[PDB]
Amino acid sequence: ADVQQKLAELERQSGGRLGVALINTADNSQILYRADERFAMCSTSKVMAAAAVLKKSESEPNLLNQRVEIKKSDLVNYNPIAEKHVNGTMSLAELSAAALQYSDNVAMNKLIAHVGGPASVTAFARQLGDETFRLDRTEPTLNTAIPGDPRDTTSPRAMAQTLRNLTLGKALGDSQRAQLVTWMKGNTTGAASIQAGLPASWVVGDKTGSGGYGTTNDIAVIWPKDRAPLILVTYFTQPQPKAESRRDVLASAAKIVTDGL
Ligand SMILES: *[B@-]1(O)O[C@@H](C#N)c2ccccc21
Ligand SMILES: [Cl-]
Ligand code: NA
Ligand code: NA
Repeated sequence: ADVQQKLAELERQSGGRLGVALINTADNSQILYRADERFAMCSTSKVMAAAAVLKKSESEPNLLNQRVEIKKSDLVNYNPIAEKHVNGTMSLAELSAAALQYSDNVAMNKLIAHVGGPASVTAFARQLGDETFRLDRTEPTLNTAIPGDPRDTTSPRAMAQTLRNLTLGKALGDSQRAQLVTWMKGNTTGAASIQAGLPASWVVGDKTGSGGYGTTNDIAVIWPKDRAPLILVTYFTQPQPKAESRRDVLASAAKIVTDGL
């Protein structure tokens, strides 16, 4: 309401297109802004790839220990962990951690490959009840974020509801859900995004995304002090192909929607 006016002003100031969905699990309420529009997920899609592997591991519990070769031919444009393991192997657990905690693009590609490709990550989403998410490309091209292009997009509403299912619901088994949350709480890449708009005492598990057109995203499960958890998706994209990242916009959106909680 007033929060709606504040998000609209933030969007206006920012010069881009802002998408927000907050779920407050205390009362099952939502704050939504462009929450049914599509946005390029960029690296926030790494959550869904890792979750698809975790789901597969429920019925193949040795899956996370399976070794995957890292070759020079696997390197792409952002390989902080994988580059250190070239000519060796990483387990699917290590690749999941690398994708979620360091945003490693080789790791993402290995997760995608294992489950069967981008369309298999999408099928996992569908099987959960998310009929909006679509993963269509591998790294690095899934981050082009061209205006009007539906590839590799979802909506804030759908991603918030799915993140809630994965982290606070029981889409995943007890061990797998705990593992996803632990991985997201150990993210090294999120302190300037949603977390920067929340009090220091609050605990956050998040995954950021960056891409073309200044696309700057974050999805988070939040444990506020002495309150039930929140789910927050903040997606942002800009009109210029070479626009700079705007993590401050995500921090501001997070501050706006959590004011009073
Ligand atoms: B994600 O959008 O893809 C990676 C690249 N390039 C990356 C690095 C750091 C944060 C988010 C992402
Ligand atoms: Cl504080
Ligand atoms: Na989604
Ligand atoms: Na964050």
